[PDB]
Amino acid sequence: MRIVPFGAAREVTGSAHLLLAGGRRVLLDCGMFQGKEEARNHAPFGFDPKEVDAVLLTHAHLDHVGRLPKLFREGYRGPVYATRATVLLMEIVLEDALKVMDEPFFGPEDVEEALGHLRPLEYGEWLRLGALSLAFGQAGHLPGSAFVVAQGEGRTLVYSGDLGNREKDVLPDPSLPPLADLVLAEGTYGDRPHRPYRETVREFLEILEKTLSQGGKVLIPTFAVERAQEILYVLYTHGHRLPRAPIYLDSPMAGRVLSLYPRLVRYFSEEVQAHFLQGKNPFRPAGLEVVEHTEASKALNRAPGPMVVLAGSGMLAGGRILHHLKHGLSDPRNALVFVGYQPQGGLGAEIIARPPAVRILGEEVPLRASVHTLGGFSGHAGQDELLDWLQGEPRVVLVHGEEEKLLALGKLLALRGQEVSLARFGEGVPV
Ligand SMILES: [Zn+2]
Ligand SMILES: [Zn+2]
Repeated sequence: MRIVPFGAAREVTGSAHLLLAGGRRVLLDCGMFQGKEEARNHAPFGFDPKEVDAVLLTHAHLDHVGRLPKLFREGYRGPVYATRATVLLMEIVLEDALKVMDEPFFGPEDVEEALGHLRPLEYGEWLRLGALSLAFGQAGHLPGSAFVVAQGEGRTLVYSGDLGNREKDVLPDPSLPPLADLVLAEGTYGDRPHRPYRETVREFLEILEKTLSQGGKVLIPTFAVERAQEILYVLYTHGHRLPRAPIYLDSPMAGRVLSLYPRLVRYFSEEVQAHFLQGKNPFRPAGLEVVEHTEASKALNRAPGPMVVLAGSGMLAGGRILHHLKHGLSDPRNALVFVGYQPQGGLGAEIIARPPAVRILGEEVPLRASVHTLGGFSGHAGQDELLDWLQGEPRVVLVHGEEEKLLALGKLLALRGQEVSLARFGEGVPV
């Protein structure tokens, strides 16, 4: 048995790993490269799509499913297994990617082909392919997210997919993995733990109370698949102590994802499921408003507070959020709250450095609004959580993280007596 990394090697996007065992070839994830690596989506996979026997998707994020249409475009016509939640979320994710994408590397017929081959596989259900047995484990990273357990030829491999941050409340705690001969694992935050969730939420509420009370606007850059909804969950469960104010989910996609949530109740934490059992949707705080078009979105730029505004892009690469910032950062009564990681060198990092001004949409904008970075809202396991999840596993191969961060985690693993390496693109690892 062997596993070949075809993405996320010393980087966080492009996840796709080819499992070769028992005359079978199983692709684990098929994600697109994003940001600076975007162009790579137009390059070859590095393997023959037509020779793949099956595909398993750990979750619906674009960096895990974004190249699937390309796989079918290149001839693949086999099944694609994923939890029902992932299957449903995927359709929204792929259709959106198809419409907003700059230089397309796949067309509508490819998306249609990909969606038509999806087959539901839930946690603990075993897939039998040749002499290979595969099953999903609870990853607690997104509704329907999982890690993969593959057993065959007397060997056991575990692919972590992305692991969640157990301190949070919306998703179930990730399950521990079985003892394995090899574990292919993400190390996104291999260098450090996150700030505790509880205190992060208290701080979040204090920022909203002060800002809304003084008539200002709380601006929140956010991604649309689960982070935006988690903030809505916090607002629903704790809004009672906040001043009355409209909450604008200024993201059609986040709106579409939210409408799907009631159908995905069984995929959330027990706490969330208990709320739904009481009859009310915990993801819809009072005053919620989903903003569908540009006209109303722009209007928010000049409308006075108090108001809470959630918008993408989550890492400020573009989107409605940029217009909100352009018009909101110069007012000291406003507050900018980051609830998701901002990579070095991006606009977010630039703002976090707190310079006197920042250039947005071709204009120098004075930075007067307060700025807060709440890393405790991270949806990835922190270094401490990563170490706990990997405890007792003899061999680990790291992927999905910046080299320096994987190295930091790897150092600790080796010191703990666990064999560890940083996966190299296209280089097979024996299990
Ligand atoms: Zn990922
Ligand atoms: Zn993810």
